[PDB]
This record gives sequence, structure tokens and C-alpha cells, in this order.
Amino acid sequence: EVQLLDSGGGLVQPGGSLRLSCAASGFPFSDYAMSWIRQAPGKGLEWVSPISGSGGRAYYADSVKGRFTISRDNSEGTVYLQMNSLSPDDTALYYCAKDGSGSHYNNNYFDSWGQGTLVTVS
Amino acid sequence: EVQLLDSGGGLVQPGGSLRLSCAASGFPFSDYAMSWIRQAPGKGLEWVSPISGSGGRAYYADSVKGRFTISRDNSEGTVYLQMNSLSPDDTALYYCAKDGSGSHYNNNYFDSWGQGTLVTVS
Amino acid sequence: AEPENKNVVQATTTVNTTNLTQHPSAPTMPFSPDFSNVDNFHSMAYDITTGDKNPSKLVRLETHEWTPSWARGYQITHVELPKVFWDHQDKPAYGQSRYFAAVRCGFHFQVQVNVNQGTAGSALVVYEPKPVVTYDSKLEFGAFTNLPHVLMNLAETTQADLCIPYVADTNYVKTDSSDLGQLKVYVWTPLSIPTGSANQVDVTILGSLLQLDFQNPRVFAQDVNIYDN
Amino acid sequence: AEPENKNVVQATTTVNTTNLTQHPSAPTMPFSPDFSNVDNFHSMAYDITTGDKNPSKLVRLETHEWTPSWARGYQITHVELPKVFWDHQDKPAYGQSRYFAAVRCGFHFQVQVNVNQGTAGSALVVYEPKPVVTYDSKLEFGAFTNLPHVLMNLAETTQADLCIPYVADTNYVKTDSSDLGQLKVYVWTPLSIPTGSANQVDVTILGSLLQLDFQNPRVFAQDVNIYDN
Amino acid sequence: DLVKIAQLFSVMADSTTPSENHGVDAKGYFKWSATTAPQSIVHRNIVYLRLFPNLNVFVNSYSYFRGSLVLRLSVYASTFNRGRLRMGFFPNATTDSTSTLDNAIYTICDIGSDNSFEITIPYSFSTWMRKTNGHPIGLFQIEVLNRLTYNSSSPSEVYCIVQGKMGQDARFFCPTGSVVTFQ
Amino acid sequence: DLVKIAQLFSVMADSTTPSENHGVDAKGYFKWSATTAPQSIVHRNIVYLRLFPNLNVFVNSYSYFRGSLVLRLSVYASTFNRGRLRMGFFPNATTDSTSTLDNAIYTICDIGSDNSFEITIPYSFSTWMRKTNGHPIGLFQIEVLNRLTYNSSSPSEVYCIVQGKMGQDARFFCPTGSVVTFQ
Amino acid sequence: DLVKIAQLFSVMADSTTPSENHGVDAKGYFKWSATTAPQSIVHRNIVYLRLFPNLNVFVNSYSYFRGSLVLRLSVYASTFNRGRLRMGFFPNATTDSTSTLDNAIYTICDIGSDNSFEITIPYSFSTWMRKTNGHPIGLFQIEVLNRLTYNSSSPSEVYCIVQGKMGQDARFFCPTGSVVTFQ
Amino acid sequence: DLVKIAQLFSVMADSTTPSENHGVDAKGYFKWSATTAPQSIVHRNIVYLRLFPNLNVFVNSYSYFRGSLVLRLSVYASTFNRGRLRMGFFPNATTDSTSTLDNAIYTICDIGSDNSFEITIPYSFSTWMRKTNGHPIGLFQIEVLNRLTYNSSSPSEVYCIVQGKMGQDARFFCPTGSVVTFQ
Repeated sequence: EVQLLDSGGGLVQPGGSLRLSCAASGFPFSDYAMSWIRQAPGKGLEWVSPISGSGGRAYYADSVKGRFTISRDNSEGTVYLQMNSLSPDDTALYYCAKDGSGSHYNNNYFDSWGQGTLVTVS
Repeated sequence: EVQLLDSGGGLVQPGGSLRLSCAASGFPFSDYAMSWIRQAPGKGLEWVSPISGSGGRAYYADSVKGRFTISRDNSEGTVYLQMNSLSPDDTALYYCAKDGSGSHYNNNYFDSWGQGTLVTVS
Repeated sequence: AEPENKNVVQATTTVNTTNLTQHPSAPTMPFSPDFSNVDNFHSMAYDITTGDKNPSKLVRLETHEWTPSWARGYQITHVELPKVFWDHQDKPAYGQSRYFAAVRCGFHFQVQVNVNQGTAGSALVVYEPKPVVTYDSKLEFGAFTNLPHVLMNLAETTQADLCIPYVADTNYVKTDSSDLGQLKVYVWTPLSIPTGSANQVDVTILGSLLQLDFQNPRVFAQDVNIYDN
Repeated sequence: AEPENKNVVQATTTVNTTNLTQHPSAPTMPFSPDFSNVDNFHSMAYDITTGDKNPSKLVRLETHEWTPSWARGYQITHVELPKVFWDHQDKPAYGQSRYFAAVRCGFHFQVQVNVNQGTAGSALVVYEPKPVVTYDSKLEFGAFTNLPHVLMNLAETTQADLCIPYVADTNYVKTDSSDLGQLKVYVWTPLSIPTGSANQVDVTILGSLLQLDFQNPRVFAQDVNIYDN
Repeated sequence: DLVKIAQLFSVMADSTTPSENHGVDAKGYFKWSATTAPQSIVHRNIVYLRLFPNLNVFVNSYSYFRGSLVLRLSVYASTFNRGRLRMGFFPNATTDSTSTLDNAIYTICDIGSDNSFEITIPYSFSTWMRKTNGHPIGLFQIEVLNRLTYNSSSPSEVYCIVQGKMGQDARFFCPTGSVVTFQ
Repeated sequence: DLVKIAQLFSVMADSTTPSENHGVDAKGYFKWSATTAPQSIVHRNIVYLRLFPNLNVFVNSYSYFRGSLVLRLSVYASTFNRGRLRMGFFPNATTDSTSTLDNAIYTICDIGSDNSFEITIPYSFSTWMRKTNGHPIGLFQIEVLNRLTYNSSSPSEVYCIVQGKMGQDARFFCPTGSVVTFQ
Repeated sequence: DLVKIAQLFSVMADSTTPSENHGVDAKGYFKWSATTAPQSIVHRNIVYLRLFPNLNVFVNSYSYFRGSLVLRLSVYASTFNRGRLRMGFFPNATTDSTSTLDNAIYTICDIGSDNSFEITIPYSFSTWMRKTNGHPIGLFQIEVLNRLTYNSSSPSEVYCIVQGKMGQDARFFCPTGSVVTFQ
Repeated sequence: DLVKIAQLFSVMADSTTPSENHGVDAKGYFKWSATTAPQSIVHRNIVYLRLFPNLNVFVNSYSYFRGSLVLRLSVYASTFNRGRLRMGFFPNATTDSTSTLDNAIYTICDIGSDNSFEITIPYSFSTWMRKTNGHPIGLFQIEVLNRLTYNSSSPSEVYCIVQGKMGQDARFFCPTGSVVTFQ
């Protein structure tokens, strides 16, 4: 049963850098793709980055690009976001989420979210 | 900060087999040796098995010998006990625990215990 | 030259595929052919050399997507390539390899890009050595072609091979600290896509790391791991 | 024979140590020397062979501790050795190797045990092929010496080399299902330790897996990993 | 001989083809479109002997080996489309993967006028023969790398048809029920 | 030459020796006792040039290379004790480890009357010379495998003294402050 | 020698380039666009030794001659763009002009796949050497004549990068303060 | 041939072994302990063809002769144990006895490092072949004479395993139901 547990978020100065972590359970983690999505106060949801299985291809949103880095540890089934270059636009509640492609298609539907870690870049 | 979380224990028939798991945090898991110790109702503590770092050498107590198998997953920082050949003498509360050798000696002191999983082989 | 040009086109083949270009822009070929030599002072001729399938396979790296749109006016990273591998790509045989002694590295590099006859605007790749590396001061951009520069022409080719021998007089080096060849694949001028071309320049960067010397014996196996730092 | 015996003693050496015995009990040496042949029907002489440093290094396995106390009357497992590696020991170069085609495996095995002049009681090791394997019916124990049997004498030696060529007429096999050589290292009779001997027979089992053929090309590198099942 | 027929460089399922349904049609054809990035996987074809149709009858009519497995691709590009991939294209049943596959047999092709490649897979298998059974002889993977490059152009999509052949051995063994026939 | 002195197979710290304090004494000596199992690690010695005393003066008096590093062990066993280990015994600064080390330079010794082994470490290092600096040239590991085997016997413990030498090159380079001296 | 460096066909400012600012970038690049007529002047580049950067350090590090001045151009055209110019491309400091320049050293190039030309300027100067001073060694002029011709096409603009070299003489004389350096 | 199998010096029941039950185990092993006197009999093994297991299948699968019967012993002594016996070790079915047996085929062994003896029994029998029937082909007797001599020592008991072989004739005759098999 999917349990995605997230730590590491806290208040940070602008220009700062955080490392968020999210740990998974009850699913074969290393087969699934994984994404981070954030939620700004007074805003809806934005997908930020996702990483593919082997820790292979990763994609990012244009806002996050060179500032944020996504890395998996498969040996401990964990997900990492290294947020460099923090600006106030990055303030949000960050969720880790787990996506699946189903059979043999190209869509990746999320099937489980974590609880949310808050990053106040102020 | 060490958090050792244990699942998997439940009621089992004699001749049965369980797989206990214990997951660790807040320490470099893959450097430390790890042991399982159990506690029988109306009994003190018995060390059962320990495993060494790389998942290299493992030792067992004579009672547990060929029946129980200890394996680590370092990529997800987890510890496993595969209990085959269950007999009522194996009923206990099982704890995972984390030991350290300190500087350069030969003693391994435990510095953190988990919460306990119960195995009723009846 | 004559398009399709000799020095051009080009062919790189090994297991287990022949991969054929339309052709290397040009070639960043080998000039005044100064390697310094495979054996120099330095290797007594002593040194442990390779030339084994994993490296010559490929770097097989992925390269940065250049579009119409960057200009002009642009750098690249270095693709030190062993550095790349240690950080990323890692090429299990490569991981095992990385897990050694100072290396003797030539390149041997392939860069493949293809938009379609429709696309035009080259990307100027460069060979500068150990990288002091800052993106501004375009003077650096002006200053190279002096170091292995093959070239990319979307309008004329789908494959560039840039070969590079070995820089660092040291004739052999320590990797975690130093960076031998930095092969920059930059655009001088940008590609512009009209409709009759392919909607995609995804760059790929292949290297081929040829004839690499290592000087301690350690253990070098085609797995990777051991014992570097 | 003459103790210290010729066929005996023995020496195995490679990087980067000479390891010297007191000597192989005896030797389980090579008999009527029937391999079947390295090339048989089977390999067209077609087959991909090895003979590379990782395997010949060692199995370097750890072996079971025999004491005064087991008797008489005892089996061993098989140490299929590739099976062992896939389950355990894995020998990164080995992991990479395992990650291939049917193998052509000879052994080449070393077993080192040493208590001290004080200890006496041999352990009879055995070469039986693909193992139907049940510990009871001591008849099996009686039935071998017929297959590579070197021998251990605590009172006379600290090192046994048992070499084994290749069983399975198949001249090459699929590993996850079949088990070629099972080398059993069992005691016929037990060791008994008086005070003037060393307090420890920790067994070690070394193999050396020699001249192993593999028949698909795959990828075989000295890292390990790929693509077996 | 039977072999030219199995042999004479045939075309392949390979897989079931996200069809138009062009993918029967196809068969030989993975798709070639531009792409958001180039490295991403688009295919993973499984080879047997059984499965994909030309291979099927032959394989049932025999149950051993002699052979190799040559897959040579051809391209329908234009002036205007172009393209490149790399294909593994994989023996026997390994790693399932990127680099492991690149590590494999190897071909690097330019898809311009060359219009043909040779990616030959060998049976790298413990025994000279594999019999006809269900799980798998092993995977052939393709990776399309960089698309097409272009023109105005060509409707965008480009397609390849894969070709299949074995040597060296042309000749097998043991005949068995051939897929086609009467009753 | 200076070299015979550094050279002529000297004995070593190697480490600080859980002493008696026999471990100054020792130096050359890891311990050999019986053991609960045989495979477990008992040592991990770090080599430089700097550190362990004979190596120290030479190393300061020069700061480059020519050399190799031969460590040959000797044993004080008895009839009655015996023993075996394997020692790595490691170039330059790798894996820190079991198999990686076995994968290393290699020697297999019998510790019976042979009373000497050659485990030679080479400097497998990117450059011909490494200069004298603090972090480490690299580790030498020993593993005692199987103890001693025996008699009545010998008090139980057995000890080895390690030997150190380099070729090929005997000759170095650049002289610098030698550890011994006046002022 | 220093010469390969000055020498090995470098690229040039030449001028300050009405920039994008592509014109640093450029440098080598005059612009190639279509044009209302073809003959009209778009450029007039001044050469010294001083000025444009690669030339600058060398020139300061020496103050005499031996040399010639080869400017060879390269083009980034497409199928679709094409182009032609003629470039003078001018010794020493004459006429400043059309025909006078055509009368000059001369090259006629096709800018199709050739992708390289040799327009070499010589120092036609009263004395073998000119020293480094301010007014000017002389002008290089380019004329783009006819644009580009085409397709659908290529975004319209095409660009050239000029190349610079001297023979015959490779070798100069008198060293002097080199542009780069410390203090 | 079948013969190497019967042949290649096998080990023997011989008898049922006052077991530990080491005596299955054993089989080959009479006991070697010290003794109150040395000459006293401790064994009397009966040989056929039938009886003791390796001999059994072969014997049923044939029912004639060609052969000889070689019994060669091996010893697990120590430094510390030693030992000597003499073994008859008896053809065919005579005297049952001391001297008569000594009078027999003969071997005198030292049980120190030699670790092997050849006591070969011949079928000294009226006819070239004896068929498989119940009463007995004849006895092999062993006598342990003097024990072990010693040390501190070795736990006291020492054991031997007997070996069995025939020449000259390797080859028999008439095949018959072999002990192993299906139904």
C-alpha cells in the first residue's frame, strides 16, 4: 500500500537551497516514474520535475530548470529535490507523487500522493 | 535521528514462515552493522542474528540457525528476516537494532532500537 | 569540398551495428597530427593501456538540444566525458572501470544531429583543453576554431565526428581533480526551422574515449567498482 | 608418497600474491585425463571463451567449518560456484559477468584448511556432477571417491586443490536451470583437536572457474550486469 | 532452400505496432516522428522464433538450430525527412536497457540515401539450439535517438521497416509440424 | 644506494598494532589467533610514504618517484602453530574491501616452513610520481582467513612481520628535507 | 610556432558587426540577406595589426614583418540559402572603392557546398615592415553582390565568417610587449 | 568401461562395521585403536561379489569372470597417530586364520605418510569363473597388529579405508540383471 513520506522542507532565505526528500513504500519503487508537484498559496498545482525509473531521463518545468535537481536513491527507495537559487515564487507546499504508464501506452497517471512539505522562501 | 520502523509480524501456524522487515533512518545505514533481537513472553532478550555492512558476513544464534535468514537491502536501507520452520519457541516480540563499533575496537554497541513486531507462532 | 565531402562523411562501425552518417560537417580530423605520441616521456612506455570494447562503444552520450532560437553566441559544457561518466551515464562496465590510475585519453568523438534539409545554421564545436571556463567574454568563442572543430550543418549533414587525442603534457593524470579534454559543442549561429524540415534537433554526443592508458595497477575489470579516491 | 608429497604440495600463483600451501592432501589431479576436450561436438570450436583474470582469481569462497565434532558421515553443498556467485559472493566483475550464454566451466578449485600438526581426521571432498542431492543414504558417500577427490589432512597439510573440467555432455549449458559441477567437500571422518594444534578449522573454498566458454554474444564485460534471464 | 525463404532478408512483425492499423501493415516499421527529446524510448520489441509471422512457420517446422539473426533496416525518408536512430538490436535476452543494449551487437546508421543497415543479432545462447517454447528467446530493442530533420516538409512522420536474416548457418534441424497445412 | 636502505626488504609499522605494546615492537606483525571464523577482517593498514617510520625519512628526503612496493611477509609459527592468511596487499587506494582487494595484486601463502612471501604492491597511479602530502597514498589490507592449526600446542597466538621493498625502479627523485638531522 | 597560432587560419573581428550582439560573436560574419539590389555596399572593414583581437596580441608582441595576409571565408548557407558575394579583400590601404578593390587581389566564390575560399591579402607596402602605430595598415572591403537564392526557405539571413592567415613568411620580428600578461 | 567403475580403486563395505553408525560411512575403515595387545584379532571380513554395495550391482549385472581383486588401504593417521597393521588380505576362502592368511597374498605397510598400500587378492579358484550364488566367494581378514603410536595426541582412534580393484583382467562376462534399474 503506497506510503509516500516527505521531510526536509523548512523556512529558507532567498538565494538559499533546500533538499527535500520523499520515501516510498508498498510498491516496486524502482519501476515507477516519480514526480514532484508543488502548490502555491493562492494557486493551483504545478508539476515541477519527474524522473524515470533507473534515474534515467528527468524532465523539469521551465520555472524550475537549472535551479532544481531531481535524484532518486533506488537502494533506499527515496526521492530527492535539490532546490538551489530559491526565490519567493518557489514558496509552496511540495508533494511527491508516483505515476504509472499502465499497460503499454504513453500516459503516466498518478496513483498516490504524499502528505506535503512546506517551503517558505522568505 | 535514528528511526527504525518494523512491519510484517503476525500470527502464524507452526511450520510456517514469516518475513519481518525493519527500515532505518537518520544514520548512514550501509556502514553500520544491524542485528535482530527477540523477546519471549516470560523471558529476557536473545540476540538472534546480525549482518555486517555490505550484507557480508552474518552470524546467527544456534536456535535460529538454518531456519532464519537475514538479508539487508542497502538501496532502500531495509533489514529482513526470513523465518522458516516456525516453532512456538520462536514466539516473541522482534526488534531490529543498530550497532556500532565505535572507533577501532571490536565491540558493537547498540544505539537504537525499533518498536517491536509480534510473532505468534501458534 | 565536394558535398558528401571526402574528409566528410564518414563511417564509424563496431558490435553490432554499422552506423552510417550523411557526414561529418568536417571532420574536426586530425591537423598537425600532434598527439603528443602515445608514449611520451612520461610513459616509459611502462603505462597500462586499454583499448577495450567498452570504451571504444561509445560515450554515447546525450547532447543538448539547440534550437533556431539559441544564439548567437552560446557556449558548452565540457563533456570531460570521464567526468561525465562519473557523474552521469557512468558507462555497468563503465562504473567498474571508474571504480583507476591516471588516464591516457583520446577521444574519439561522434556528434549526431539531424533536423532535415530544411534546417540551416551551424553549431561550432570546440576542443579546448583543461577548462578555466566562463560563458561570457565571447572572445573565447572568437578564439576557437584553434581546437578540434568539426562542425554541424543541419542543411548539410547528420553526423559529426570530432576526434581528440590527449592534452595535459602530464601524459597521464588524476581524474577527480583534473579535466583533460573539454569538448565544447557550441553554436556559432543558430538553426532556423522552416516547415520543410524535421521538427527536432535533439543533440546526441558520442565519444568514443580511445586508447586510454592507466598507470596503477589496481584492479580494472569490465565491471565497475573499485577504488578510485 | 613422500611427504610434502610430489603430486602434493603445490603452488597456485597469480596478482598479486604467491600463495604457497604446505600441500594438497592429494591432489584431486586430473586422472584419465577426460575433459571431454575444450572443443567437442558441440562447440564448433565456434564458442566464446574466456580465461579472463577475474575468473581465474579466485572463487574465493568461504567454506564450512568442520570440526572434531561432525561425523562421520556428513555431506556437502555443491558450490556449483556459478550458482554460488549468483546467489552470493557474486565475484563487481563477477556481477557484471553474470549479468550470459551457456558456460564452459572447469574449475579449477583450491580448498585451504589449517588447524595445526595436532589435528587429525580428514575431510573427503567430491566432484559428483549435476546434483540429484540428498544427504541421507550414506551409500552416496561410499560411492564417491569416483569423482575428483583431493583430500584434507589436518595432520598433514594446509591446502587442497581440486581441479574439475566440465561435466554435462551438453558441452555448454544454461545456468539458472542446470548445475554443472557440484563439488562436495565432505568429511569422511572427523578432526579431533588435542591441545597442541590450532583452535580453528575455518574452511575456505577457492575455485578458480577456469577456461569458461559462453556461447552468445551478448554483452560480457568485466562489470557485471546484463541480461541473463 | 527453406533457408532463402526464412532467409532472403525478410521483413518483420515485429511487435503489435500502435496501429494505424498500419502496424500490421507495417510490420517492419517502428515510427519516426520528431520528438521532444531524442534519447526517449520509444521501443522494445521481443523476438521469437515462434511469434511474428514469417518466423512462426519456419520455427514450428523445426525445433533446433543452425543460425544467426540479421536485422537490417530500411528507411522511408524524404529529402525532407530525415532521421537517425540507433537500434540494439539485441541478442538474446538480456539486459533490457539502454547501455546494456548499446553494449550489444551494434550498428550506427545515418538514414539519408543509404536506405539500408545491417544490425545482426546473434543467438548468444548456452546451447547451439533453443527449442520452441513459450517464455522468450529474447528482446530486440530500438531507440529512435534524434528525429528527423528537415524541410517545409514531409509529413512529419518517417517510418522504418526492419529486415531479418541469419547466417551463418543457414541450415537447421529437426523438422516439426509446419505451421502451414492440411488436414 | 639510498635505495638498499629503503629497499633492503625492510619491515614495516605498518599501522598502530593493538599493542601489547608489542605493536611498536612488532611492527611488521598483524596478529594470528584462532578465530571464530575465518573469513572475518581483522586488518586494514594504510600505506604512506610519509607514515611508518622507515618509509618516513626516505619519503621526506625525496618527493617524487621511482618504485614499486614489495611487501613480503614472514611467519613465526611452530610445528604447532600454523596459520594462513591472504593479504591484499593493496595498491593504491582503492576499493577498501574484500574481493576488490583479492582482485588486486595477489599472493597465496601456506605459512609452514616457507617463512616468506612476496606480495608486492605497485603504485598504480595516474602519474609516475605522487608527492608527499597528507591524505593517503592508499591502503594495504590483510585478511587473516583460516588460523592456525595445531598441536597441544604453541601459545595459541601466531604473528607475522611484513616486509617492504620496491623495484623496479630503485631510484628516485628530488631531494628534500630528510627526516634526520641537525640543526 | 607563434605563427601557427596567429596563423592557423584564424577568424576574424573584423569590424564591430551591427550586432545582434551577434557581431562579437560573429566575429568572422558579415551579414547575407536578400537584398534590394545586389551590387549595394554593405561593408567596409578596416584591417590592423593592432585592432581585432587575435591580431592584437601578436602585433603588440612584435613590431615588424614577416607575412602575407590570407583571408579565407566560410559560409553557413542551407540547401535553401544560398548567396555570393565578392570580397576584395584589400591590401593595404588604397582606394577604398568598388573597382579599385576588384582590381585588387581577387577571389570569386560560389557559396554552395564549397564552404571555403581563399582571398589572401598581401602587404603591398613600401617597406618590408610596418610598425604598430595608430592610423591604419589598410582596408579590407567586402561586397555582398547577389543574395541568397532559395527555397521556402531558411531564415532568410545567411552569414559568413572570415578567415585570416599569412605566409608566406611566417616569421616575424622584434618582440615587444605582449598584449597578455602580468604584472 | 564398466570396469573402471567397478575398477577405479573403489572403497569398500566391507563388513557391517561396529558403527558409530560410522560403519556405513566408513565403509572402507576397520578401527585402529590402541590396544591391549597387539596381535589380537579384531577382523574378519567376508568378501563377495554379491554383498557390499559397489560390488553388488556389477556382480548381478554379470555372472562370470574376468579379474583379480586388489584391495589397497589408506590411513587417517596424524603426526600423532600412527599405527600398523597387516592385512591378509585373503583369497578365496580358505583357512580363516592367522598364519594361513599370512601365508596368503601379502603386503606389509608402515602407516606413516605413505597413505596407501596394495594388498591384492586373487581369485585362486578351480574355475576361471565363479557364479553369483549365496554361500561365499571367500574371506578377507585384517589384523590390526601394533597400534598407533604417538604424541599428546590425536583422538586415540585411527581408521583405515580399504580400497578394491581387479586386473588383471578387466573384462567380464555374461550380463545379467543389474542391480539398478526400472520397471
